[PDB]
Amino acid sequence: EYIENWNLQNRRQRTGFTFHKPNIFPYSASFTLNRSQPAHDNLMGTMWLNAGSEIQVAGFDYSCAINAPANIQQFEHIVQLRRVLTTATITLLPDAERFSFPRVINSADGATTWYFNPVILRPNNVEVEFLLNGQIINTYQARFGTIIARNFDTIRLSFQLMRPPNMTPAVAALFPNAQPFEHHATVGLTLRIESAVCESVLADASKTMLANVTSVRQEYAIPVGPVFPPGMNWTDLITNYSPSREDNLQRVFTVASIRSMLVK
Amino acid sequence: MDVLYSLSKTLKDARDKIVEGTLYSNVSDLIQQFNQMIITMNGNEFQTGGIGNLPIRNWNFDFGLLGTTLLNLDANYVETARNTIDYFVDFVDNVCMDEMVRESQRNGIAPQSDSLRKLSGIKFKRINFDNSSEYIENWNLQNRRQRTGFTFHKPNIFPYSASFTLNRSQPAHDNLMGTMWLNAGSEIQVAGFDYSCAINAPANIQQFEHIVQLRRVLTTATITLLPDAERFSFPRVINSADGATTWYFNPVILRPNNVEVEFLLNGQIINTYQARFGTIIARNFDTIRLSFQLMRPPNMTPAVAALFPNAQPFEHHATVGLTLRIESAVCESVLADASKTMLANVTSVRQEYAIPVGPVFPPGMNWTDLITNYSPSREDNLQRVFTVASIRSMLVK
Amino acid sequence: NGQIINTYQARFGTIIARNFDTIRLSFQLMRPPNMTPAVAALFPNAQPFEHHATVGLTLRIESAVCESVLADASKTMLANVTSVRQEYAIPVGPVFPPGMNWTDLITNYSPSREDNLQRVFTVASIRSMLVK
Amino acid sequence: INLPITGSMDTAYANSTQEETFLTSTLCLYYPTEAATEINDNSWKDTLSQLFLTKGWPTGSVYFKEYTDIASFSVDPQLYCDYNVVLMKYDATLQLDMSELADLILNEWLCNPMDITLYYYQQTDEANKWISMGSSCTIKVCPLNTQTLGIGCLTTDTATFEEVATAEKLVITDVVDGVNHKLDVTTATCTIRNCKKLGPRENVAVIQVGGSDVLDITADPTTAPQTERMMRINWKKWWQVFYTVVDYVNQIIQAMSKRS
Amino acid sequence: QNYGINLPITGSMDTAYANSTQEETFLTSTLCLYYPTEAATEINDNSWKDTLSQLFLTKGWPTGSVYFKEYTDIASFSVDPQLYCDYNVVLMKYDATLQLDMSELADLILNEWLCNPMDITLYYYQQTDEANKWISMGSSCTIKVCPLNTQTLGIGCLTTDTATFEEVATAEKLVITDVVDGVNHKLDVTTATCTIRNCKKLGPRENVAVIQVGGSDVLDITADPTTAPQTERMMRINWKKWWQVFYTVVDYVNQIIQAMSKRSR
Amino acid sequence: SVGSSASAWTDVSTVSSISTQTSTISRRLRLKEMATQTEGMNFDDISAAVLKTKIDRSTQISPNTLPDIVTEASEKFIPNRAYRVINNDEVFEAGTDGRFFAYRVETFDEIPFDVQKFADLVTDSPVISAIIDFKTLKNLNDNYGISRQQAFNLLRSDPRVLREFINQDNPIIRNRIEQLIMQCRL
Ligand SMILES: *[C@@H]1O[C@H](CO)[C@@H](O)[C@H](O)[C@H]1NC(C)=O
Ligand SMILES: *[C@@H]1O[C@H](CO)[C@@H](O)[C@H](O)[C@H]1NC(C)=O
Ligand SMILES: [Ca+2]
Ligand SMILES: [Ca+2]
Ligand SMILES: [Ca+2]
Ligand SMILES: [Ca+2]
Ligand SMILES: [Ca+2]
Ligand SMILES: [Ca+2]
Repeated sequence: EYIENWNLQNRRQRTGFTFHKPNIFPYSASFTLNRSQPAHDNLMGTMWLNAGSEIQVAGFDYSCAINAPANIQQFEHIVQLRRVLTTATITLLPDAERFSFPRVINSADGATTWYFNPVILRPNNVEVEFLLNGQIINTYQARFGTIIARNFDTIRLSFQLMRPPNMTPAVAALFPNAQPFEHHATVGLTLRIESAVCESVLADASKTMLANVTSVRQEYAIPVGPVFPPGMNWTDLITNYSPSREDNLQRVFTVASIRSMLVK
Repeated sequence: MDVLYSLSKTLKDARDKIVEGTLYSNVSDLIQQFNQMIITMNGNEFQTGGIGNLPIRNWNFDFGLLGTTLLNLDANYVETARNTIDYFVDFVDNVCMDEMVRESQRNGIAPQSDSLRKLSGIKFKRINFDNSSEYIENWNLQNRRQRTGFTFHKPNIFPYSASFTLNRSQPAHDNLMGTMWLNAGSEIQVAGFDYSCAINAPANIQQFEHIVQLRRVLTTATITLLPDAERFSFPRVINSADGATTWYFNPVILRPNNVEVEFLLNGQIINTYQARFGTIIARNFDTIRLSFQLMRPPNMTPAVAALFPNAQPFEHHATVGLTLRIESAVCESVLADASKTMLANVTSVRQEYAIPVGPVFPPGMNWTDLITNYSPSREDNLQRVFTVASIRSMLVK
Repeated sequence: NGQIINTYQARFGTIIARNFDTIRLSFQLMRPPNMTPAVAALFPNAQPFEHHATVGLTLRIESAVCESVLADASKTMLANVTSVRQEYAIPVGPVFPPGMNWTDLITNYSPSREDNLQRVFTVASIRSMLVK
Repeated sequence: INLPITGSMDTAYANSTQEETFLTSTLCLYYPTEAATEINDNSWKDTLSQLFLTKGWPTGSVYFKEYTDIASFSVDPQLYCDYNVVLMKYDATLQLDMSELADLILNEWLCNPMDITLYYYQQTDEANKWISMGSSCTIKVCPLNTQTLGIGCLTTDTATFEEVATAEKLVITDVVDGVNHKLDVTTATCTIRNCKKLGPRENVAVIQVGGSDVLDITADPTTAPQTERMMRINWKKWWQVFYTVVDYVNQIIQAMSKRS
Repeated sequence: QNYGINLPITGSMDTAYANSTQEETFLTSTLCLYYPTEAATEINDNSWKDTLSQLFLTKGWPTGSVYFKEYTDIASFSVDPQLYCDYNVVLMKYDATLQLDMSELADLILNEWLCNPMDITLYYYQQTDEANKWISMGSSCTIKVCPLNTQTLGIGCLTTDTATFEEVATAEKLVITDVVDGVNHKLDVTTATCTIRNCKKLGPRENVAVIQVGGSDVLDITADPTTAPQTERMMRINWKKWWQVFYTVVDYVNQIIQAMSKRSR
Repeated sequence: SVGSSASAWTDVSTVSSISTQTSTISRRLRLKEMATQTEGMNFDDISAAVLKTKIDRSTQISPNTLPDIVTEASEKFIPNRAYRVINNDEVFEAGTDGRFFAYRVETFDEIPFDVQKFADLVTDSPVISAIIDFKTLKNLNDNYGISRQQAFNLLRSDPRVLREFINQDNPIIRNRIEQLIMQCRL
């Protein structure tokens, strides 16, 4: 595959590398508060972990959308990939897990901390849009499970938190009309890119090319060069995936595959 | 179809083997096969398209063979072979795209995309080179009926079902007992919850059972069975059976005692595992029966005794979970996976060329509603389109 | 790519840039310490502030050399292409936006777009070599 | 409902049953005579009804039922409405009496009769209790041993018994569960019933007008709970209390659920 | 330095925790205790304020940062309070007969109110949500209200005969009135002695902290009867003297300032 | 600490995180100057020189106000400054303003910045002042292209080569120096 795509590139043609659980998302674990306070007691925002092949996002409102119009609060998460993907098989589920239990987080400036006691609800009016150059390509309304994306450099996950109009006593005793708000309503989404295809080269959970490269460099104590970052950390190497880095990465991955064909 | 796979495989091996400087001793057979392919194609006129946005293309073949005089290959040969291969490549690609978009209940195995009905004739039998791939092998085996099999990594055999079942309910939803489950792709995460923690039940035990009934039998499945299902172990606000009201769910996770997994095949037990967690095996199974027990801890500390009182308020609800992933498996029929792209190729071709919904496949080819009713017509059409998709992928990634 | 190539401090007129993907302009507004009556009447220490102080900069790329294809103020390839499309009422394709608005076409200059654009520009030059 | 209900989680939440359940239901307030006294008005019921008519409740759905005192209310309470609200004055002198009233109305009891002069009764579980109502109950008990003789009491001399109740209009008696008791009661004035405590009555809402939360519904001294339909207010007038009830009736009716 | 705009913020989770802003916020802030005259009476001293300040100096609070502001009675304090410091602590004596009064005081100071005025003689007012209450301060407020119907006639009251109105407050120094929301009321008020204002309750005030020195916690901040909550800045002590109470406040001031946070507004 | 030791310096007490760590670490390097842990022009030297020049050419300077001016100067001269460390032909710069450039000695060419190495070097290895900081250094190596010895001595911030350029009237050094003065205004 690697040498075939090398030859194709030299004789320019539509290449493709097939990947299983590709590591295209750099590790980013961060929040964003569209309604903040010093005491951090009535908040609205979105938290996200984007790592490897997985995106776990969660929009939290502490007031359960009581003062919002139509008893509804919007949430949108835009992801921009550094390389186009095609024929991607995606597993989309609700109720993100790592942002669905109690938590103590810092503020933006890191000075103080705030608490987050979640109560998981379901996304309503959910809409997943896989776009390409700002134009929309694939759209999915309230479809959960195994879905497809044929060409996309951008993802738009737009969901909503809808206050349950009819509530039992035990749940009505959690979302009051006043500020204390000891239970914070959340709406989550997990999205895993199981398979994918890419014009360019990446890393996976299936192949050892990057491991071979990094191991060689760590073993023989190679100094840092003008292209690759120190230790070849995939985060800093995908966040800036410039053509020179892409070329050198394709080259070293090809020769690493060559070396693995003989000495694994 | 076999001839289509042969075309694809020899064009692949020609883009690979026929390069500058190589040695005719290594490509004599490929070259004789190429020349025979040419000799058999030349004289025929094919048509492709006529459904959706597929452009109606006409293919006319009149090429010249590849000489056998040289010893080492030069650029004046590689170039002619490349100009002869690109045409066949886009031809095979357009044929596979015209074949992934047609359906039938009447003889779904029978070739559609009439260019392929033409390549299925007897004069095109000379093109067969080797039917080695797993899909084409299983195809030939199904035609010459024999025990087939595909090897899947993390197969998508479970349709998405995220649902509950309450065996004790009240309009206030304050003393409940039931089981919740998320069956998706290759995983089953089940959780039996009692609000009382089995204070009134006999012997301080509460039974839970979850039965799954697969639509296609599996074999030599490697499974990972863990406790404490993650996604039914945090506070939740769930709906009611009819969508009228909502109820709260504040779980506190206990461990399954007397856990028992049974893998069955047409009601006959096959594999039984008692209190074994981690990696397990299932040699043949069409049904799974998980059965566990919520067991009240008789000896309790104050910090926990203060959670499970003897009266109704019950602000903490005892839970017992189980996660079950199918890491690998072997199946006589064709499914979707996490490693292979054929389903995505099919769905992407259809989303691109705007194919109307046919009488067989659901709208948008949603795997959930496609595996929920896995009729033999759907299975045949799915095997056909997945086979030609693999074929297409062997050329154009 | 965040790496620095050229820097110019307090230079004006004609300047050069051998390779770059990013521009960073940094200037200052410095209150005049010595101030005549007229200017002091415009810059008081009070909030009304009827005259707002500005500091400007113009920067024009008169010439350049790019590994990829673009448009200019000299060559008519984009004009030939867009004129052909507008004349023969071509539907909107899966790649180029409607009307080939260069703003929406350069704002997202993905390699597929770059390839198709090089192709159409090349045939447009081939055509203008015969009929301008 | 002990049947195998099944559902899903992708189903959409439907529109609000409120503003239809209000039309197809009824509400009943239970206020003390001190309220009408301090008010000194006659059309205050029609006033409150015309007010509830804004919040949605129609005219013939709201009802008011006066009661002179907590004990005269605890004497055979008859709560038959699709939604019940009970405003309750706080009094340390009436702490146990109003906690018994709470444990009686808020919870659902299955009450069998009891014949004392012919049978000897016992408790089985921690939910079996003996509730006595009437003008003035004087209850004495003698626990018995294996051989139907008394422990620290004589089966004949009633003066040897243990006095658990002394002129209470309502009593709820819990004794040691697993022993046979012989009782002496004033059956002419007070009737006693062997009741089993079932799940809670989700139709009534108690509102402690005054002091801190003291109601210990549960007889076991470990829970000490405070449910959703047990409210507290601080008061200096009654018009403000009724206006608060009116303005926040929908929360009360979200905390209660539709007994039918 | 934008003002009056609410912008999305952003951060991360791999950012480390900074240092303890205590021992600097003390120096750069101010603290104000509000004690009742019974405390000073029982103490029977005149150097106790300087003593407490010299004690605080060992906790980090400098000399000219702490202030003690006396109030004779709960109701007198309730009459037009003005809490203007950077950290306020209030020591509230318990009294069953003052329960609603010292609940209204708490609901007034703990929370932050956006207040507009009221001209009874001209307009007929109504509440829109569960937060638009009517707070009346003064020496002796005697309030009466008549709700009106669609055609601006009275409901069980006569717009002319003031005596037919429904008295909800009798000679109180502070009243917080919530009435039925969605109807037009007409009021009678002793405006010569009491001023009433239509105030919408905003989010809480994190600058003040009430401390019930005596009995059980009774304060019902939320006017609605269902919730009846208890916040972090609503504390409780049991007392037999006052020196012990002030020593306790001093020794656990850092816990109090952790329970409190400077005002957003 | 960032890694590989915490002696005292690598204490991140608190844009990118590398920038923040480098600023937090470089605001301590102001104390390396008054430890004999320097090799070059030792920026506080320039601060003191400017102070002497001003208190000698001023008229309003009283013996009562020179105290607390010798402190305000030392504290508010060059608040945003930069330092560098050299290790086997690899130079790692850093500044309190959150900038960080890694490059080579002979052919000035940026390189990815290596935290967990810059820290272990700035701990022990001698640290040097950034009077000739990478931006101006590269502007100079391009426009006024410089020799190996002069480049090494500009790295070490040597007065000989510095004054040589300042007498040859090199505006890429004159402007940086005048910037330093106008930052030593007070
Ligand atoms: C629910 O309310 C929405 C908005 O008012 C309306 O469009 C819809 O028809 C309603 N549905 C029902 C079942 O009442
Ligand atoms: C960090 O906090 C500790 C604990 O209060 C303190 O001892 C230390 O001095 C602080 N760090 C600095 C740089 O002040
Ligand atoms: Ca009683
Ligand atoms: Ca009992
Ligand atoms: Ca006795
Ligand atoms: Ca009052
Ligand atoms: Ca109100
Ligand atoms: Ca009246």
